[PDB]
Amino acid sequence: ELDQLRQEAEQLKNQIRDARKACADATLSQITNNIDPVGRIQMRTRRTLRGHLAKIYAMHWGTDSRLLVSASQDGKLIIWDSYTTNKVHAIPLRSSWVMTCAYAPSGNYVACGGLDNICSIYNLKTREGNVRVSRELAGHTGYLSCCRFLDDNQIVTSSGDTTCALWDIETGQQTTTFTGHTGDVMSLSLAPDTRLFVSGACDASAKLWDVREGMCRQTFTGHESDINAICFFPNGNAFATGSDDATCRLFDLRADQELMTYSHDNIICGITSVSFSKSGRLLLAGYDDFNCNVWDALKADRAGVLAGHDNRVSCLGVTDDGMAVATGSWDSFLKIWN
Amino acid sequence: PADGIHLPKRQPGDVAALIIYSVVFLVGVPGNALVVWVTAFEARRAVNAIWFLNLAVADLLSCLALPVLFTTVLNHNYWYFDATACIVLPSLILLNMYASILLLATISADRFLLVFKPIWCQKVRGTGLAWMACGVAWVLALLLTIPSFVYREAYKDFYSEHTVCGINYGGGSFPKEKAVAILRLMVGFVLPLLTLNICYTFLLLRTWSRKATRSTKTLKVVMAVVICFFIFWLPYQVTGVMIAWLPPSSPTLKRVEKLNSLCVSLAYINCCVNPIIYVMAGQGFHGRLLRS
Amino acid sequence: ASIAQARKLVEQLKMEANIDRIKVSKAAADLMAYCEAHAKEDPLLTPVPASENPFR
Amino acid sequence: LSAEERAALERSKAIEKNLKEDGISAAKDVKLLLLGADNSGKSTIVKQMKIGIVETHFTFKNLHFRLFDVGGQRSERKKWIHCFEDVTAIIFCVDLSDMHESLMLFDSICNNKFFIDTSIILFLNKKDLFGEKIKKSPLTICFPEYTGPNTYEDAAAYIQAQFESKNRSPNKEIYCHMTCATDTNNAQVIFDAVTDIIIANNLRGCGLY
Amino acid sequence: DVQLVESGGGLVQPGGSRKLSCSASGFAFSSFGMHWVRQAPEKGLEWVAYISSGSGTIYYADTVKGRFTISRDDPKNTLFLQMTSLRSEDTAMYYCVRSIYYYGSSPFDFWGQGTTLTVSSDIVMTQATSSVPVTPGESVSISCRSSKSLLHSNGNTYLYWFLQRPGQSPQLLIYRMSNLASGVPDRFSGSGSGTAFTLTISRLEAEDVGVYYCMQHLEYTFGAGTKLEL
Amino acid sequence: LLRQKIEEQAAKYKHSVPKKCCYDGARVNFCEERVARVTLCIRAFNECCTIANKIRKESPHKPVQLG
Repeated sequence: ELDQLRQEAEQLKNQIRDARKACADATLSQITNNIDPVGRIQMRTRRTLRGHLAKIYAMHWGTDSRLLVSASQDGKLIIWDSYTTNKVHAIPLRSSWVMTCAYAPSGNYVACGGLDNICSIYNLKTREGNVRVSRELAGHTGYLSCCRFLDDNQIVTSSGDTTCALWDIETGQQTTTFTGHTGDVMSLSLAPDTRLFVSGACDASAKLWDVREGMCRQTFTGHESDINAICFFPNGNAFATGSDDATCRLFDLRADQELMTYSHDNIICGITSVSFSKSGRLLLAGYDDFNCNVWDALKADRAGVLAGHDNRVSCLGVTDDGMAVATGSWDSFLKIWN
Repeated sequence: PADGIHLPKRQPGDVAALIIYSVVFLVGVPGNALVVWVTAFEARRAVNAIWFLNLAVADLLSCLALPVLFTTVLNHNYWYFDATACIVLPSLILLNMYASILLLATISADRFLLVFKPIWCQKVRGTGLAWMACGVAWVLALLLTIPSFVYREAYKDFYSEHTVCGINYGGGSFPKEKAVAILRLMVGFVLPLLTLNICYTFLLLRTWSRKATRSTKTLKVVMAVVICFFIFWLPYQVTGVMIAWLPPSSPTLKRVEKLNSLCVSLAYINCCVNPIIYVMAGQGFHGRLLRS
Repeated sequence: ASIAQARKLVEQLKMEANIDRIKVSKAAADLMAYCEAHAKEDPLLTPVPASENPFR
Repeated sequence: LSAEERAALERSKAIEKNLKEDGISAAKDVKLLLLGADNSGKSTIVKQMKIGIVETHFTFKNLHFRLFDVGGQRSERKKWIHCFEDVTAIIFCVDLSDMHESLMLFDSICNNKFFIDTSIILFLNKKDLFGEKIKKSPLTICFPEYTGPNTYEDAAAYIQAQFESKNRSPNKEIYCHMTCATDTNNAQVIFDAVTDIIIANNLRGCGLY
Repeated sequence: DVQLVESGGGLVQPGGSRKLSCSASGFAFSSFGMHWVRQAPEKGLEWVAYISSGSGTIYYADTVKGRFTISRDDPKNTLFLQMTSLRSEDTAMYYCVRSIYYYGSSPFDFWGQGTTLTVSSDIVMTQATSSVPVTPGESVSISCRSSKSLLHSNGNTYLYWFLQRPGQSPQLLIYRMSNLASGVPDRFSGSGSGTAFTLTISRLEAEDVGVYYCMQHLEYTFGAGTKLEL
Repeated sequence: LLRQKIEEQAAKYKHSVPKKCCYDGARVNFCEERVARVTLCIRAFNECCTIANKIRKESPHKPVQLG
């Protein structure tokens, strides 16, 4: 009985692999071969956002493209006016072990969580004028590795217990749990059209979920080590991954297979964060060796380097207007680059 | 003729301390300036950098003043500046030097208290208290340089080509020059030296006891600072004693007159080495100047 | 139970096996088309001038 | 020149003042990461010490101790252990009556790249009932390699030596102590260890070490 | 809920002194830079004083500088105005007003009940008419202009709109000429071109009739106040 | 105070060479070490420079070399 369906698991895996090789009539590097390189990406830190007293783990831009968030080991979740460096709020956490944070697409709320196995939603636009914890989203059995807002009432999260979950903030309950990673989940993001999302895990597999039904549509397994960072491509047809194997990899959802791997022989440390530029031409990757490298995504030609941190660059984000990239680090300072 | 005989003067070896002045002038001001910057407000947000910011500011100010001494010694003791400079520049040099000495002494006391009162530090440890201690050091240095402001003056007589920025003590029978000398010897040098010894010796006797605080660098750095402080400041201070307590009917003052300048230059060697101990003993600093 | 979990695995693998797939040349053309269609609207790929730069 | 946004700038400075105040308050506390096997006494140490991730705190000789029992995370340790980089010390403890899982975990902890310089306050717990064990089931039952007598002191010392043999870097110290389950002196052991650590860190800051 | 409630009104002789106190409750008082503004018993609004959060900055109107002084007792959530050497021009009803300043905030976003005090280079705001009749269900346009352009170099233009229903304290409608205040129905919209401004009302409701004041915030002055009539 | 003694004594020199070298006798060299031979002079220059040495030795002003 069970041996037969183990053999059937092998057979289905071979069917999937044969289909994937059947569709592999080209490799992205040889169809983009005629494209000119993007050139040198020269950039300078236009702001240094001092104020944290310990490791910065996560930051996230506001959709207004000017405000900003920062969660840190210092116990403060503080949000910035990136144009002026002014700290428009400073929020004390109930627990200081926060690994992730997110700014709501409207700006009315900001979320945060970590080793406390809880996602905390903070109401910023309060009548009393202060910032209040509006609900504690409890129910994960592992550290909250990542989180992102769908809308002011729906938030999806990635946990260190190998599950993602989508929450109803009004009731504070999981509307849909996404079981199916064998390792624990690390990073998460949303399709620009918002109907489906991908999640990376330590079993080196990234896979696509639909938010409504909760079924996995495809799984991607080209990595040799745990995947630390995930990011959808600006058009929702592809996504990029960062891993401890020191490579970033690009996957397309209708191709269902790896389109490119980003590597250079000198880099021997894992990626902690990743993002694209507004056009998707640049893949900006944050590495443990104290710098970010910007990859010509259509070429895998490394176009520039954002050096300037005294500790691991822990998080990375690009403004929704595409003007700037913010890099957070274990050095306790963000920097904003143009 | 203008005079019966003219001469370029002998320029004895003790008067030829120009090389010591020049070495300090060239190698210290850049080191002092960079150690001031890398410990300024951006780094001064941490308490432990305040002491060395203050010490490097005093040292840098002393080394930036150095050219007046250089030009006057190579000008064979002649002071070609106005008296308003005579009454302030030497006074500021003395203020800077005694501020550096007293900052070293209070640094010794601080590094003692970080070892013998470690849990009482971290309770009443902060930027404000560090600045208060530095201010006490500066104020005491100002007190010791008061008799530099109110008694220095320039003079000459019948010689058109010379003028010396000396000290005048015309007045009552009280020894107005030796009374200043004793106060300096006590609180500008001997009590600072006693402080260095009594603080660092106890610091070693404590730190080498527990095996977790023990280190050869702990011994070597304090050995260096204490011994070089002694070696380079003692000749100046002993010459300062004997230039006052010898009778003006000179039994041996002929050697003292020339040796005083060389002793001042040796004192400047301490200024030179103060930044070096900090940058060499630091727990990094290879790229901190640019990482600031 | 132990075979139920593997039954779920094979079920989801069938769901993935039956999915549609386009030739990766088409997907590469899609990505290239989107990158070229936004080459004139990306501040990072083409440095936005100093007068329009919000941070400079 | 700013418009009435000078009020926002003033708010920013007011924020910064309380960030600085809270930072000075937080640097005034000592952090201990607490580790060990299940039922080994991780909780018992603080239960005798007057009190997801669970932080535990108590004051002693004017130090404020915060002990984090991160062992509750049944998840990938390599992906969150770096949260505790820059704790003051590790309070690793083991139950003598148990074993080899403790040694494996101790080997992993001592030689982690994050804890390269972080000293370990190793507690050998249950030292009382370990006597009842050793008097009836010699240590060869757990270390067949034990070429020594079934005497109490040598057996305990052999276990201690086997734990300390996992230490591959000279630059850290292991403050091994035995807890005996009546305790009431564990706080003093931790205090002496953190006193040495605080002094050492002061010397690092001064360039003395 | 949020309250700013003042006390200490009454009669006084000219040349006397009196102190009025504002007891804030229901909101994080320490974080708000409260205000004080006043209304002559048959005239419009005018600005009196401003004490910031943490008391780091206080300003006054020139006609009151040196004679009044305002203080904030944060541990008691109480705001004070000590008025000394009163003059006949100082009789009015004084409103305790809320404010908090950060990017995207709404200053002047709440007002107290107010108390009566009765005694025995600036940018000036102008409004085109003192009153106009209206009917429910219609649409109307309020307008006012300023002697200097309120469009600041950063792109914001600092103009506010308030509506005092008869017998009620004012309420914020619009801030920086376009942002509708939280709680005001979307009947209201604002627009302008730096020097000239307007407030547009669509589908007017019978509960909307009152006086409309616009107020500049570019530098430390209300308009005269146009009054709608059913 | 007593600066006039130099001229008071130099007035005794009735010839230009003695007078000039006597006037030059007042000088700040830090008599034998400065005039081993004259350049009529020495008979007056010796006394003038000796007087200058005594007068200066009595002064309360010290040429200390700064620092």
